[PDB]
Amino acid sequence: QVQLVESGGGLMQAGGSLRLSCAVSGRTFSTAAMGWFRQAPGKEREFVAAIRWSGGSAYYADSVKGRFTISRDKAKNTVYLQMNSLKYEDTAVYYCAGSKITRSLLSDYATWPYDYWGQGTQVTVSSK
Amino acid sequence: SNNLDSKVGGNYNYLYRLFRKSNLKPFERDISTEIYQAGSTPCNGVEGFNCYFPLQSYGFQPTNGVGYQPYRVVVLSFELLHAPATVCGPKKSTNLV
Repeated sequence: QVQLVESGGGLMQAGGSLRLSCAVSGRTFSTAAMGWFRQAPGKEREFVAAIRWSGGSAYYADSVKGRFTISRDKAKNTVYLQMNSLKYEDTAVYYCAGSKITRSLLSDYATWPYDYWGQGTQVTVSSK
Repeated sequence: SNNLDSKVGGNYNYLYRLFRKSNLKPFERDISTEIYQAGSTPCNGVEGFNCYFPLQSYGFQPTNGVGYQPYRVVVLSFELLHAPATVCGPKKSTNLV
């Protein structure tokens, strides 16, 4: 019923420019919020960026602040993550997600679970 | 309805429209989720400058002002149409003379 279709990313040099998409079909996230996660090998899935859909306020983790940017389109039903100023540590499998709960604090969306998950797309950052 | 519609931190589940192309007629209902083009460049479903989503979520907190706290409103519309009357009061009828 609800499908989150991801695209973009891949292998490139350090500091490269990417913009990951996650097409949303069959549902709107107006009152809830959408978020991004990445999962590196041997680690837990970690928060990156979550946004309120209706309001457009953004919330970022300290590992991505000033380097990653989240944006959304409501009619296209797509969320973006502008991936600028990459580092080596950013290599992971990136997961787009959307929540079913309207949390008063956009900060609660960094830990509260999301009931829709995407397929996952690899992003790899290379050397010289 | 502050007690029911207000939760710790505020409820945002209820939306209201901010922009529309024209004045609504009486008893006219629009529920489209189109991007509103407040400018000259057509949005074509693309948000940005002069392309906002027409709806805005309410902020309903228990500590909000009384004028900001949520209210439940019902509007009863009365009509005398081309038919026998159907909705009648609790009045007791009597025999005819």
